[PDB]
Amino acid sequence: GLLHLGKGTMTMDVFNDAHVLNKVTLASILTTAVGLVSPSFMLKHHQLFYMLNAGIRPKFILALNDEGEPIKVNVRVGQAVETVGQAGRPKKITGWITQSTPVLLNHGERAELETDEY
Amino acid sequence: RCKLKLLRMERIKDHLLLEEEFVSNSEILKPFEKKQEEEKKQLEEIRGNPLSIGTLEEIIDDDHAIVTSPTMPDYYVSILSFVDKELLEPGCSVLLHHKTMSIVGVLQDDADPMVSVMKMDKSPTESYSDIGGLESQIQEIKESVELPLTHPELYEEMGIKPPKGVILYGAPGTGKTLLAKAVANQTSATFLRIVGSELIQKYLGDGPRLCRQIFKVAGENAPSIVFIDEIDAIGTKRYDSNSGGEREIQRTMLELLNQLDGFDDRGDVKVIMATNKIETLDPALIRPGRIDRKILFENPDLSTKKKILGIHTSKMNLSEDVNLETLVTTKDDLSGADIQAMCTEAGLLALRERRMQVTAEDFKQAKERVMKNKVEENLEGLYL
Amino acid sequence: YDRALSIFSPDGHIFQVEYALEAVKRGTCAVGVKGKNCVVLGCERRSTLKLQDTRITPSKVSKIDSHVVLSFSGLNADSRILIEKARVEAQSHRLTLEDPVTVEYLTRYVAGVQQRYTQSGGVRPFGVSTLIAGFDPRDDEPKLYQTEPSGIYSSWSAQTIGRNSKTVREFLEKNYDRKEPPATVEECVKLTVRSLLEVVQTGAKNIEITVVKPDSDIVALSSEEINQYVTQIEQE
Amino acid sequence: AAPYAAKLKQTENDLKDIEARIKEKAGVKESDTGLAPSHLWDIMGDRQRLGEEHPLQVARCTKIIKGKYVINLKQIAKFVVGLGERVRPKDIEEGMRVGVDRSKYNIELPLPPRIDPSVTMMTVEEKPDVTYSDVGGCKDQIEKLREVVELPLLSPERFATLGIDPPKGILLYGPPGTGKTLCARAVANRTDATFIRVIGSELVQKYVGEGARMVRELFEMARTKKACIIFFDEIDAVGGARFDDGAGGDNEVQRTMLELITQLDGFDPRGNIKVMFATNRPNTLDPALLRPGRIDRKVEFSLPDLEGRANIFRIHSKSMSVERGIRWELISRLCPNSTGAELRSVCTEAGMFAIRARRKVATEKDFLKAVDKVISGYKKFSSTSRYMQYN
Amino acid sequence: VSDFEGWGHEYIRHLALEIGEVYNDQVEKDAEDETSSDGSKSDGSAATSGFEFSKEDTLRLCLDIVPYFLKHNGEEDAVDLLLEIESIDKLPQFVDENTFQRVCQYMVACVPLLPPPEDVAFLKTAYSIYLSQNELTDAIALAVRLGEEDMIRSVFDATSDPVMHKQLAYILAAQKTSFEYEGVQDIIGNGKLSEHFLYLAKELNLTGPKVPEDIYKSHLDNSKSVFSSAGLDSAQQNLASSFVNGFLNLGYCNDKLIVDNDNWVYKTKGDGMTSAVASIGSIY
Amino acid sequence: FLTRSEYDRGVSTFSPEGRLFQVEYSLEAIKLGSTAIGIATKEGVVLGVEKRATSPLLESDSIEKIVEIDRHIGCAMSGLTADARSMIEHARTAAVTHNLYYDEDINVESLTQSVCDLALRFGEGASGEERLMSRPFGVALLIAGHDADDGYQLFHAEPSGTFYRYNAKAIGSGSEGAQAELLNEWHSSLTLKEAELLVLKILKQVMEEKLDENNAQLSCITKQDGFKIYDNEKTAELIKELKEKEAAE
Amino acid sequence: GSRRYDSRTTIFSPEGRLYQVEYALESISHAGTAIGIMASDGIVLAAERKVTSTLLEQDTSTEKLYKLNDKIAVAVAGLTADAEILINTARIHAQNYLKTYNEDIPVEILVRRLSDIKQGYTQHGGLRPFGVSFIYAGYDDRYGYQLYTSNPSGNYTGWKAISVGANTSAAQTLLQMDYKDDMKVDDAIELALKTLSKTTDSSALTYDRLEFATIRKGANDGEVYQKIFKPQEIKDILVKTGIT
Amino acid sequence: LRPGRIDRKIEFPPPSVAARAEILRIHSRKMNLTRGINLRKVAEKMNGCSG
Ligand SMILES: Nc1ncnc2c1ncn2[C@@H]1O[C@H](COP(=O)(O)OP(=O)(O)OP(=O)(O)O)[C@@H](O)[C@H]1O
Ligand SMILES: Nc1ncnc2c1ncn2[C@@H]1O[C@H](COP(=O)(O)OP(=O)(O)OP(=O)(O)O)[C@@H](O)[C@H]1O
Ligand SMILES: [Mg+2]
Ligand SMILES: [Mg+2]
Repeated sequence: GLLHLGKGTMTMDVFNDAHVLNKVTLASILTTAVGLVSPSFMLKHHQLFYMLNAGIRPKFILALNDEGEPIKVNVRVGQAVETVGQAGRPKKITGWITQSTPVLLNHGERAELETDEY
Repeated sequence: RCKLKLLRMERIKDHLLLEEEFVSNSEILKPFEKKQEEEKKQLEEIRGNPLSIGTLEEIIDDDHAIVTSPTMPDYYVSILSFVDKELLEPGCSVLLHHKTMSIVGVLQDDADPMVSVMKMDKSPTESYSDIGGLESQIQEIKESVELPLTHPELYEEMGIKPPKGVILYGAPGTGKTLLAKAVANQTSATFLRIVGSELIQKYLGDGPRLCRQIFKVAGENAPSIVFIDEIDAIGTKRYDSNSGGEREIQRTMLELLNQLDGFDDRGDVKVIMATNKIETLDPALIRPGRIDRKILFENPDLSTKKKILGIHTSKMNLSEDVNLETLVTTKDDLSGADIQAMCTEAGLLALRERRMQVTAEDFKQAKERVMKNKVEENLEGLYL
Repeated sequence: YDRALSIFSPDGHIFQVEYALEAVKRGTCAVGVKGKNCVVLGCERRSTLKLQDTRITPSKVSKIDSHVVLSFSGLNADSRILIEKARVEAQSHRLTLEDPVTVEYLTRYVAGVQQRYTQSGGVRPFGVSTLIAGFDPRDDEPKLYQTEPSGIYSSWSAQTIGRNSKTVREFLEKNYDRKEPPATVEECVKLTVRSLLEVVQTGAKNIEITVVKPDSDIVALSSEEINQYVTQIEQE
Repeated sequence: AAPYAAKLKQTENDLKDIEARIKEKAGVKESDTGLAPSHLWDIMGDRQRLGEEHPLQVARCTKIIKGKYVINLKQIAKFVVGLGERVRPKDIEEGMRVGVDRSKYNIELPLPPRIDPSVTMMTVEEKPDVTYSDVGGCKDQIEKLREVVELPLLSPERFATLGIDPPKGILLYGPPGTGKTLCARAVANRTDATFIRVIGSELVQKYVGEGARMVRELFEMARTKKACIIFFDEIDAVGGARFDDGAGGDNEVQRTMLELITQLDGFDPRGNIKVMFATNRPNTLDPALLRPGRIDRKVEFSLPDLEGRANIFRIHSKSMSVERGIRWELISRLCPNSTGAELRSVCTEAGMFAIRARRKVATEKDFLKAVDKVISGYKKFSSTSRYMQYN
Repeated sequence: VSDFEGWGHEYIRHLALEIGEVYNDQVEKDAEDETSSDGSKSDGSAATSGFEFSKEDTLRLCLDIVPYFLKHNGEEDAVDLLLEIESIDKLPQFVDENTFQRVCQYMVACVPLLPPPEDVAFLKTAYSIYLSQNELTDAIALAVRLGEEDMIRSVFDATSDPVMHKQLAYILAAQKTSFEYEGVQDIIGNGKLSEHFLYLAKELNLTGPKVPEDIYKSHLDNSKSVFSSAGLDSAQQNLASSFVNGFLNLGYCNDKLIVDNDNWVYKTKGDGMTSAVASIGSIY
Repeated sequence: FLTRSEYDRGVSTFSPEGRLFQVEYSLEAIKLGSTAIGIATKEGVVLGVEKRATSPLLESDSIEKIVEIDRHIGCAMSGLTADARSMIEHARTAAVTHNLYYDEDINVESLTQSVCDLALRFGEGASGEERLMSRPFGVALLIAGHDADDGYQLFHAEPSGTFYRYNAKAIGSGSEGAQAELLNEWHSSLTLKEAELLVLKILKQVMEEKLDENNAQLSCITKQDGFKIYDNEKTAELIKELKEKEAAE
Repeated sequence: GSRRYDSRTTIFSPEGRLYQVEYALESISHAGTAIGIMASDGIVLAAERKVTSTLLEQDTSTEKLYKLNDKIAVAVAGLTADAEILINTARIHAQNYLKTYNEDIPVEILVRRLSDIKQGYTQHGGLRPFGVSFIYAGYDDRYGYQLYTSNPSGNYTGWKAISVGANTSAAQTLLQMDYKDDMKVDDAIELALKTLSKTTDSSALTYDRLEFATIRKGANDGEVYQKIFKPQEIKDILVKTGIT
Repeated sequence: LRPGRIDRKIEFPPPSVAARAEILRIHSRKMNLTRGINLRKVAEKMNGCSG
């Protein structure tokens, strides 16, 4: 998530089980489902457990970078959304307008948000 | 620029796919396996030599059917019936046997050149934010067109039916045309586009069959978005008056009501209509629940044009001379197609020079040609 | 001729009044704001055309009495008819009732004037809208009225008509205060100049201002004056 | 320019070429149907094949001669035929299709009549489960329908005890957006009779007299069908009033208009054909397709009351997640006299405002915005006064 | 001077002479002036000063031969020559953002041109350019990519050491390490904090995956819980059913009561018991 | 729009209905009017109008729809007010003429009926008198008054040329939502203040803005004080005392 | 009857507009080019005839130039037939003003009166407008030399230099480029002839196709000399400027 | 003729007298004339209104 280019560590048990004929023993492995992504929420010194707003962009136009980067247009959404996957992966920050400055940027990363109010 | 490496990388993925594909077909596609050999053998033993295209009128549930061949004679045909008794339906193309005509098999699909006009091969090289500007009346077209395809999950929290339909209306040149083509690049679902001047025909009876068709194809593929461009064209375009006229126009409208919503319960046909004659439409057309959020577009304001003009001049050569802000000053609530015709005509000034620089002079000059269009079909000068 | 040029519409209207309103939308833009002791009418003039004599040509603000001004938007040709009728009525009042008109009475008269060419046969309405402003005599309350080709009349705190009046109207909600006008004349003037520069743009030569102060003082500020005011607004 | 453009030109054209080449070499496939639960069919499939038992030239009776028959084939070619030993003589009827031997013409197996209809098999429709409770209100206009159409299918006993002729026809009319067709989808749920649905503009063809065939045959196919209902939808075109033009092109349309009359009364009654006409307009209709003996009771469908909107909106908001303590009464009052199709859209546009605030719920606030949204567009639009006079 | 067709094709040729040469120095065994396809040397103080001088010019307005020089040498030394020039140019000659795009465009683009040993060596310099620049937010992402413990500590130190107080800096450090759900960062940062000595209770948790437990509860409350499992006794159909309940309760969900009925747990047999209790764990 | 009509080429032409189409149209222009509610009791008649602001820049205390005919007759106009401009002048003239001829107060009914004679003069030139209109008026009046021979009267004057005596009547856009309530809440045991607050009640529900004394206006006709327009302060007091009794439920 | 056939030509369009006015303006661009240039010393009115034949008499022709009074003359472009009526009405108004005040009419008053007359036809009556455009050259003591143009709507505007009829826009650009703030009557004559030379529909511009008149302050101490030239004087000044 | 749909508009005039001679000259290559005939004389006898 931090790097979409990175390969997982906890999700490798999902990857593991395809080279072997199915058995009840393999069925035991599958109860694990880790690989999870956190829902990003803005943070403060007192700990805010919700987001404020975010921008999301389905289609970039930039081919000078493999994924491009979300320009300042995105579809705006409100609080309380889990990280959006492919078909929604470029995620821009909407916090500038409330006189707050993001300290922790976003692209579609797993990372939580934190903001500073003037 | 500087994207050479990624294009080589894409190309490299292409080399590897072409390679392994080719060799896999060639000689190691091994048909020395019996589940390939034995299935084709006894399939060809009942299957022809001449395969006698027929047209299935209707079926009988005693393992028989009546076909009418385009050559002429009908036949009361049997059916070998390893082909799944109930998988074939009126309008099918069936394979008859060169001896006693039995339905050897069934062709899955066939098509018309009249649905070629409907369907599309295109993949626009413009994606959204080449519609940059008017960026809050475009949340009414990507929250009821794009989004329920992308997330039905949001509309499940609230429950009840998801959105259906839009009508776009406003001044011409304010982007209506490109709005429809921009959501279709995002969604990647069957994009049908049909002009309203082909829904108006000089022959009657085939008018309704065309209009009935669009949505029947559209429902047939599970997702589709049907762009009817110019439903303002149904009262202003008409050929002769003895096979056109009131009658032609009334019927087609009537057909569309059944199709658009009616009683068909056809597949997903998200509808987009462009129009600026919205009062030549029925009250059962502009009825709610076929239009859910309707979008009004008016001319941009001064600071909106700044958004529009910067999109258009990024593709062009620039200098420090160029000043966009004073081109905005001159125009006053005009369309973005006017702005777009200044930048297109600015390179026509550069073409005329055969000088590849674009300068503030080229943008100001084409500004005057653009304003020449507005007020010289006018002959008052000052408002009389 | 006694045949109607006015047909009743099943919509609840008369088509020609709608068409008149449109005509008035295509017209040049006028702004009216009244201070506490003044009235200010600002008007756009298209002096974009060159080699125009402007000395001999009447401004788009016409004095109808020594203390009552009329500005207009819409058909320029048509307005002159209203203007003649109104000057006439102004003298009639002094003749039979003695004491120059009051703004309200004159406004009412103009209202009836434009109304009549609706309801009568053989005539079409005027597509002209007026801003009538001024003072009553023996009084110092600025009174600013607006009449519209519907034959309906209105009082306003501030108002605007003409082309793209909506933009300036939104500006006025936000830069003029129902409770408080700008008390100095100059500040009022500059508020209206700042308003005009929204749409008028393209230099300070298309702007015209007439200012009226009670005691019958109608004066129109020349281009030089406006240049100074505008440049101040520009710097700030 | 930049020192890559000279080769970006070539690299990019290579992308375009290789996609075409991959697709071309990979090849395509087009199914020629089979079935995996079948892998042996030719143990006695060859008896249907190769050793004919036989497929047959389809014909049509033109003359019964009392004690041979005259058939004219579809290959137009006339022959004289008789009776095999799988035929019954009592079973030949005029205009019936028969199968005859492809070699020596003799009747083997008679066949259903009339191969000319093939587009009436696509207007036969299964009953959509829009449910019978789905319809708004517990108002009384749909209960009139339950007396004319629905109940004599369930119980012709009570109409036999009465002895009356049971009413068959009924007119559905009134403003759109009232769910004109939505109550007929409900009634299609309950009665479980055949529904055959017609579009009035689907009855008009390129050449005249072609639609005469259509209508006539459609009716008689419904006569054979037992316990059926024909739902005449949107027959404002064909179905309209009769008048003269003297040079028109309306005449050719009015032919099929007439064809609708001559089958309803007929020279035989409708044997359990219940008939609905759905018209947007009573403002123009035929006076013999609106004669009161063949459309028997005609029900005006109305606008919801100030109670009726509360009932509809409760069907709609009970289907939506809203947070309790709300008034369905209040929202009806705020609206003028209006449609429920607006009420179906007050919920859904209030839900788009619900997602905008990112609620899982819907509250009072977003309902208010929605009510304003629809009303304002209604004024911007036709049919805030359109009824085209009469009552 | 005034853009036209001519220089749009000619000027690429100027740059290409130097270009070709540097590439040819790896492939050939003759190497710069003994290769006669150019008859020019890439070394000296005659052409090497031409490359550098070109680089400053083409950097200011455009990006032309600048990325391209680095990779053709094959050395991290090349990337460090550019580090110096850009880090001055980071703010005044063009904005930070434009610089960030330059750096990541070099690494992501040249990946199929950078075998493992080359690729890591290039990412080190990229890390340094960010560390020079203001965004320590960019530094952490790239250091994790390298995977070196040293650099993780270095970005953490950059916020920690300057301030003698908790300031935004310590909240931000804890977040930067929090992101990895691998948690290699988490262990490292927890013990730097004990050394620095501020509040332990908030900081160590926040670096760790503890606070991520807390927000999952806030999200669960909105989500809800659903149970739709089957259940029939005695066969592989019973074994299936009891596993299914946890498969519907993946992630933290609330199903306390269903677990409390130990009946069905025992009615699975053999290995089935093992997998039955295992699916109970996924509820929490 | 463009509702199907066989006749719009005459202004006096039939109409397979059997009635005039233009008159019909006229009554469909009273449904856009700003709501005027009028409660008639046996103790006075109360006329309430929503003044209808359209901008906060618009001064709405210098516009009003209450128009005095004479001391003992008041009138409220709803619909198209440019037409009412003419009609109200005519009515004032008529009243003054009666007092010239007879030194007497004019009957409320006689006056209403005179203005109905005015309404029916549309035409191209027909019956014994000259048509000086060409299209009918699209404005309806609530003429309230008191005469000493029948007491308090409230009349609804139509652009048709027809007049109905009402005991309470609402016109305007919100006229149906008001009249439903009139049918239930009205009786003949009301008092003046009870009817006054009833008006403010039903005006609340047809309020499209908010109720206060800056978009709402009351006026009364009483026998021994004549026609009196309530100033804004007094109106405010009544609105607040409504809010007191609204929070007592 | 008669309402049947009534066309209703004084109603608005959906534009708020009058087709008849537009159509009249359209038909005047079929009529000749008339030009007025104001010098600081006088006014030049230069009009190009529409018809020219070697059988046409052009020696009694004043088809375009008319004296309204011996201070104010006009150049006429459009329908001649309608224009004639307005011309005699204008003269009558001039003499009326002179009658009741015994003092010559300002240019203001006359231009406006005519504008009102045109306005009446568009305003009511069901009539078509008078399709004429006037360029007024006048001298009064209050504003001095005055140049005016008025159009079939019944609207007037003052100008420093103006062209009406055919190729309005072209001649206007020309006049922009070649105008001086103060000029002589000779300089003005030169500019006028030149502008008509570059806008004339026949390859050559000739005296027999020119109507040419001035009002000049040659006459001194507050007298103005009108001159309606002879074609033989137009000939000579046409050779002066070197066209022929 | 709406914005951005049409961007070059080519008006064609009737022929000049130099252009009208040029069309005549093409035609004379098909024919066999006599020497001493001027086609600039012919183009002046004509005036045309079209090609
Ligand atoms: N608001 C806008 N933002 C960005 N680009 C715009 C905008 N408006 C217009 N354009 C540009 O102008 C173009 C011409 O527009 P198009 O031809 O799609 O306009 P239109 O409104 O559809 O025209 P019509 O009125 O003829 O239907 C578009 O292709 C688009 O790139
Ligand atoms: N009475 C009702 N109760 C509940 N929902 C209704 C009702 N009437 C209409 N609807 C809703 O509105 C939707 C559309 O209405 P419908 O298409 O049935 O209109 P119609 O009456 O057939 O009009 P027309 O045929 O003239 O277009 C239905 O699918 C349903 O969701
Ligand atoms: Mg388009
Ligand atoms: Mg229907």
